[PDB]
Amino acid sequence: EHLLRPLPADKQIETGPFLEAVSHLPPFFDCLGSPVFTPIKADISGNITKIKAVYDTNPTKFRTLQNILEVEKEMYGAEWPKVGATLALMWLKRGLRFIQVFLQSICDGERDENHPNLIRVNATKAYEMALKKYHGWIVQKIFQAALYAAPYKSDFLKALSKGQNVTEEECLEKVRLFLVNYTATIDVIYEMYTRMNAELNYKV
Ligand SMILES: CCCCCCCCCC(=O)O
Ligand SMILES: [Cl-]
Repeated sequence: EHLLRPLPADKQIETGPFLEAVSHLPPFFDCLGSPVFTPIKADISGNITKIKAVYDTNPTKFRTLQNILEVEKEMYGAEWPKVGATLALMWLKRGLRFIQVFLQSICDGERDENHPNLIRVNATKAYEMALKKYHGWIVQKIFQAALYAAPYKSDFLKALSKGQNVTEEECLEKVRLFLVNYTATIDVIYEMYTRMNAELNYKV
């Protein structure tokens, strides 16, 4: 189904299942009609790959996301957290949060009444909340190009319903369900980065 696992009480997110779940997200970018999204997809997919690579060297040692941060802090010393899977996940979480905010905004019925069949307001909001603070104007220009090329809302919701024979209402209900464990998970990852002093503010 690709619903994320429920958050456990102890909030320790298992790495493997996490990676398996988020790996289903990049394919949704393909359904969009442009190479102009390939930068945002590639980034998320690239960071997933980096984390999986570290995890696969020792799944036991890296069983949870917290384990990754703990182990790599120990391993890399003062270079940490600008290293390894910690750094990849630092960026991944921002792309995941973008998706979260974008989907939640759409589900919540946020829109520009002048352009109700566009998703520019939702993408902008998501971009400003998740990614913009971490991008210089070169990269922001790359992201605007994807904004202006965003699909129509109706076409976007069609792309998500490629399951199928589903109204836009029903589609949105499925998205709201996905958002529950997804949001919780991303929030927990953010909370972890802050707690572990793993968050960096440098721009790319
Ligand atoms: C019900 C699961 C829906 C998952 C949708 C992921 C959408 C990616 C967002 C985007 O392409 O800009
Ligand atoms: Cl419109």
